[PDB]
Amino acid sequence: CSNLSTCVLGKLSQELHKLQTYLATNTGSGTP
Repeated sequence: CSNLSTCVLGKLSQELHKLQTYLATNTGSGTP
């Protein structure tokens, strides 16, 4: 990672990806 800010932005991207995965999983299998 280039700096502390981009390292945090990378981690936040992975946290955002986790919530997106949760939404997709819950709609595709977690509820139906």
